[PDB]
Amino acid sequence: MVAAKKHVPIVKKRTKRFMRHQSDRFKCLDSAWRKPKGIDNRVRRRFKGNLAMPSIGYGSNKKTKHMMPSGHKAFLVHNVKDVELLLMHNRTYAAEIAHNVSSRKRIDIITRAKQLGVKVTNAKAKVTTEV
Amino acid sequence: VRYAATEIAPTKSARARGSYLRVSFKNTRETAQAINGWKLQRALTFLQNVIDKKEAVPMRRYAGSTGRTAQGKQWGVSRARWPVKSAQFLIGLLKNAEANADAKGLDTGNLIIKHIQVNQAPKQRRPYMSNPCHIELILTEAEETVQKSEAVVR
Amino acid sequence: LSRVSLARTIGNKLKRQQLYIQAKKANSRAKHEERHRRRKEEAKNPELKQKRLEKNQPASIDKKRIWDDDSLGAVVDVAELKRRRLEPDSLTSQFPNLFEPPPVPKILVTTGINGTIHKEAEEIASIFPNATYIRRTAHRYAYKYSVREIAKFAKNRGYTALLVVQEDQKRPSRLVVVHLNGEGVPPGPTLTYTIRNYAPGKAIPGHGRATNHYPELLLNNFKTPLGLLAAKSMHILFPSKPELAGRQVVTLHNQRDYIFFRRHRYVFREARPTEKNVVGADGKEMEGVKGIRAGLQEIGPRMTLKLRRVDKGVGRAGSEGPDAVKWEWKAKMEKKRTRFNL
Amino acid sequence: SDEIVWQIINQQFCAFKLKTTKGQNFCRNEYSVSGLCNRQSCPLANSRYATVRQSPKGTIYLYIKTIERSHMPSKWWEKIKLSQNYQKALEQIDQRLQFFPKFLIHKCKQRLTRLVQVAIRMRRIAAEEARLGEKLVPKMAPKIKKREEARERKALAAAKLERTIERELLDRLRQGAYGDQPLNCNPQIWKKVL
Amino acid sequence: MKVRPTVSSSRRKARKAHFSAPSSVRRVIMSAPLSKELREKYNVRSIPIRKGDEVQIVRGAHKDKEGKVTSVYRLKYVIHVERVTREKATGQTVPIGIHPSNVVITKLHLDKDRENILARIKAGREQVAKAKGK
Amino acid sequence: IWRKWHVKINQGQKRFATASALAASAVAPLLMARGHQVSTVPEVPLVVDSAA
RNA sequence: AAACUUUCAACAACGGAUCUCUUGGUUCUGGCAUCGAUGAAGAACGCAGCGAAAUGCGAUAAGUAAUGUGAAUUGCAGAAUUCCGU
RNA sequence: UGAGCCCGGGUCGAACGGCCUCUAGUGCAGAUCUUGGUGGUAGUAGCAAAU
RNA sequence: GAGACCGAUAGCGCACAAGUAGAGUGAUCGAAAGAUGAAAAGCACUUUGAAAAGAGGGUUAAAUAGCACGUGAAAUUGUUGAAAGGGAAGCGCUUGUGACCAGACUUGCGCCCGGCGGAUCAUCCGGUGUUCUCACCGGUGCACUCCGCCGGGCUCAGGCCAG
Ligand SMILES: [Zn+2]
Repeated sequence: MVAAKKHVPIVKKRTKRFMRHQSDRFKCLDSAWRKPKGIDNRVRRRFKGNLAMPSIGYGSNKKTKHMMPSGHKAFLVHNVKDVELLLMHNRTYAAEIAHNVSSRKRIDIITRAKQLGVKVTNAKAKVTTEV
Repeated sequence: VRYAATEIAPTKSARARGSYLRVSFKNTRETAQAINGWKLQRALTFLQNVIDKKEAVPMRRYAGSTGRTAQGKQWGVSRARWPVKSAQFLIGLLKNAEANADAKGLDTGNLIIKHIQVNQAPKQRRPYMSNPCHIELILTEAEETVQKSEAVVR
Repeated sequence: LSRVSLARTIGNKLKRQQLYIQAKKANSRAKHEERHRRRKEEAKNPELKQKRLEKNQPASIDKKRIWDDDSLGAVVDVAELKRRRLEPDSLTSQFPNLFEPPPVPKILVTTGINGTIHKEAEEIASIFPNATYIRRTAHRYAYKYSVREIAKFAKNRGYTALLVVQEDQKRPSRLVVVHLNGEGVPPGPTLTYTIRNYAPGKAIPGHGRATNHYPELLLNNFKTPLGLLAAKSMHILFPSKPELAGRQVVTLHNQRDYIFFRRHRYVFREARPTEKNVVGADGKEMEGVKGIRAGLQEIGPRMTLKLRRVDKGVGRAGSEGPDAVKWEWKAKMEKKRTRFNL
Repeated sequence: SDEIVWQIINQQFCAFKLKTTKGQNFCRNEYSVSGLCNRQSCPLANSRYATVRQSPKGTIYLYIKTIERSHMPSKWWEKIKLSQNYQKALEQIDQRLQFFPKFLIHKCKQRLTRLVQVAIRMRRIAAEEARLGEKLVPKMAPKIKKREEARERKALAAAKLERTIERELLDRLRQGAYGDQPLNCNPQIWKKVL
Repeated sequence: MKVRPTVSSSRRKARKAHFSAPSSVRRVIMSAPLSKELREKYNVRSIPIRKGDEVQIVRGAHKDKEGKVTSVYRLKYVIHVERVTREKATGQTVPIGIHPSNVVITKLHLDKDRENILARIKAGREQVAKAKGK
Repeated sequence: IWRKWHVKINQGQKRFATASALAASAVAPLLMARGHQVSTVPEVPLVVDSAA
């Protein structure tokens, strides 16, 4: 029994992002979603063949929210003391070393994570093996 | 994983650069694309013919309808011009690369234009504006394949 | 304008750039006129050209390299030390297995634990004749074997050296060479290199197959005692007498602590009328090889090696005594541009 | 004022809180049985509290906080050594945490269980790492990586490998390293050498 | 903490005052420590640098190097001491600038003024040491 | 400049909030929850004698 | 099949956004009261080795006297110019 | 769900981030918007003015 | 002397030659423009040729930091590579083909036997701090107890997808 905690199957209603209308045609419009406010916009009027709109019905199961495909919840660590906070939660959470953590501090985080039994999502970033 | 196609060894390639040259950018692009992938002695003789009005370069992308003649039959194009200054500036950079090859120890009869490229220069701050260009080119030797010997049984 | 910075003496941009353009135009015209005046003077009298060329010479880092004033850390020419004694014992004593004749070699190539560089490790195994590749782990959840265990295994089953190819971002990154030796002597030195620019033979334009013939070795530019250790270590891995019928050549050339590895297929052709004679070393043209060139075709991977550590046994865990490590690369021995450990 | 402390701790500020976006909050205080910030497991907002900790020497202790030694922060905790036998340590929790909230008893037993399990895991990792003989060293610094990328291009230019190989090959043709009647060269070119 | 109203704890004014100082004020800024023998001989912490002071460099890439000061370039806040030279492209050795805070004074160039300088420092160092003591 | 920078607070409310801040200082876990390293002092008000 | 056209990637350009910096501005507060016929504020002409800008100065002209400090100025050409010294 | 957020690879060189509160010159596709930069037109019109 | 102000399209028009350049008969109008590097160490020398340009070679930690100089976005452009194109492209749902890229459960505990070493084991002794009954040292040994360690044997436990 060395894995994530037993969870329900991970079901995602949608995998495609909600692209903003006319973001394909104009380079000044980002793909981040904006609600169209025109009274005759086909996306707002919900015609067929048009881009869908975000709604609360697309929301994910609460027992599966914020959960990685492995079944662990992401936990941003910055040092060794952040790893020891997952001593009681080694099967619910996984350690994510931050992008600002240096090379030698990642060594101490990786060594402590293996001892505590927590997963690391970024375990081969600035490190290499020596024989 | 995948590995990109490596560059030819610098002992086989000679480079030459021209930056901030006061020639039309569009005429240089059509002249450089005409001589791409050629032997150096072909390219030099061709450019002296464009100066002497004997041969013409094709206008494909930046093709203002200025010249149609029988000199387009060599390319299959209906648009062919005679850029004099574009040929003069490109000759001076091929002769620079041939000189760089000679100092490096290359075989000057077997150079080919492996790569040639024309980019836009900063616009000259004078309502009328010029269109200068950067030009880079790499001259490499022709590939030499040696004969493999028969495998030994053992 | 070689002694004054214009940015600190003129406080305005647009005045500074206007003066620097006027300086560049003036200096380019003044330089061109000087060389053209120098040309016709040298044409009318060719003697001052010969005087000028041997007094003006382009500087090189190789001619400016710092030596010390042989103990595996001493940056000293072993070749010059021998000539000065005429006007190495320490290396042979510390490493008696490497320095009578080596037997027929036999090479085992493995990767790191759970490697994904099998095609690259098979290309390293194809480099050395009588080399076999065995994957280290054999599936993801299997037994993790240590390099000490594999060294004992290959020693017992009659192998002569072990090569471990470490990986990073699914590219080969480190080459660990473990000398197993023979009979009762323990497993020998462990030389660890770093691979920086690996290019397979498939990606190389105008490439070729390698035949099954044994290549001759060209170990170039190896002068310090550490480099003679690296030259000798590569020599045991290759067979002593090369099969010269197949013209293949493995080249390990050192240029300022970078060992460039190439593999070619030569042909002794004549010279084309546009080709030049092969100007050899010391600036002078070579004698006896007039009009004769050696054509080359790259058949092997391009890779650059840089030696980082020499161990006494098999790795750090495997080297026991007070001299467990023999040479280590720190970045402080490259502070000066001109010092090369070689 | 145990509730009034909790309202300040929960809803104004607590220096031990770590708010994550994953639907749970964490307490960084070292004397907490669970890492989570809730009413049951906040040691500051519970005058009576218990916690299981592990010493650097390897000893596992049980800590006790009472309402009487509350104004004295240096004397907050009674430290009791827990047995190395797993069953006697579980019983030692039950006798010492008698008449406590059952949350504290149940989570101290879990904290005892995870501490012993990590210690066994710690000894199995160290035994395998000693056998494997492999350590994680940091990779190259970006300053050093830019340094040898710059000097490799200058060394590759200085090496001039193809001319160096050609010069060395024709040198060994002259000295007769290939012997009389060489297999490397055709006969009419070996005649040109002499 | 500052308490006097006539002193300003402003980064703008301080960097202005340092880089626009006249040559007399720049002299005090380019002051150097005395060596341990020289401290125990004259009871002086630090004096400004002259043109004839034998000095030892303790900071930078020219560490543990001794020499005599050749010039005091007060404009760029730097001094030139003997034999620490760097070759240009042409081979012309230009002197390398060292800050006076990166050196330590081994020998002084004494005259009447320098003795008066060092007597005034040991006057005040002893006067308050006596005042602190008794 | 005639934006209202200073605000008028009742003196009764100011004296209320000070007396509440006094009482919170006598409460032990509120000290270590603010950030103070209170793990060595032997009493939370921690009076020192005037003679010292 | 090339050319041309579209999309994407790598490298190379054009351009100066973003991040960081600030001998600048802006706003407040405090001590004090001082232009000119004894020629002001402003305008101009000159003065240096190379001075183009700016600054300083007035045929005693990048300055003289006196006082204080105590060994420079400096991008290049200075002196037998001065170092227990008006 | 989303506005958005975290990590890897490269570049890069000196400062920055989370929490809880306070504050505001705080979120852009439009305004024949302002300033800058850059296109097709187009190597076209035509060599007039300007350079 | 200061600031819960602005930080080079902002803040005075002006961080810099700024009431400057320049326009207007004149009254008046009035800009744009900061950042090499720690240090010019600002590329000596060889070599093409007429240049605000290259190829070598050197300086520097770094020159893809070379007075076009910190970082260097987008629009727009060139080369290389892949795919497509019978009078529009772009977009939504769903496959498929190819290319490149990633790597799935961290992959374990419990019994039995034998040896070895430790202790929280001896109504063993001495000491220290303390919340005054709890901890921590030092020296004893292995009758008992309990931990590890090594060498065997055994047990179950597990992640995803199918039938
Ligand atoms: Zn809490």
